[PDB]
Amino acid sequence: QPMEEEVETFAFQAEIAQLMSLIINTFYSNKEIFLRELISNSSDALDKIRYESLTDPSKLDSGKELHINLIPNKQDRTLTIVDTGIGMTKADLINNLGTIAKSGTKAFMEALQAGADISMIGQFGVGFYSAYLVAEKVTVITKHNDDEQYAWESSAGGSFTVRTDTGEPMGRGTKVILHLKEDQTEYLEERRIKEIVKKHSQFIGYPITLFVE
Ligand SMILES: Oc1cc(O)c(-c2noc3ccc(NCCN4CCOCC4)cc23)cc1Cl
Repeated sequence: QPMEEEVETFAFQAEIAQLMSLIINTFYSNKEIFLRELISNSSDALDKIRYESLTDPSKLDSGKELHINLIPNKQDRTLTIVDTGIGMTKADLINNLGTIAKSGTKAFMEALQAGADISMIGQFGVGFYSAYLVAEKVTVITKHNDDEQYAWESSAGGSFTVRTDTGEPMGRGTKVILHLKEDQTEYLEERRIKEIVKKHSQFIGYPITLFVE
């Protein structure tokens, strides 16, 4: 006592910050697509660890099952999406969630200006930010082989934090925790989640399981 935790704060690239502002404040009526985008990202992460394991089977020693889990929680108002994909290193987190999306978010924002639909966000490689359609804050917990477990967090205030996660180890993969907006709690309902998964992610090549109490 006490334990000491160092936290690093980073600014988003200007265009990523602009897109996050647009997304978190839009009145877009087809917000359910956020789940499709996150599940698609998880599928890609699972494809990556599968690819590595083609050459080195020991890459799955940290977790043999390749799947996606959905966990709603009405008591803390969160929807969690967990995958056992490749996971991210600290640099992956800092770069892929705060800097590398600048180009894509710019191309997407120009597309929106030209009449494109928000549902096309995934084609620009920045679908992760669609989480802010329904969430006021997002927490990302990730674990990559040969690296420590990290926690990323942002409330779309122009910055994000990264720190070493002291919580329960994940083995390998990524956990996206959506802290839902007060008027978006419908996404915590078992029936609504099933409907959205069937409608937009039925053909995902990894098992998607919905955990309920
Ligand atoms: O929602 C997520 C779920 C994930 O598994 C990962 C993830 N785990 O390991 C990963 C390793 C690399 C990357 N790349 C970030 C850029 N995106 C573009 C769209 O396809 C997915 C990758 C993501 C993840 C990231 C997010 Cl944002």
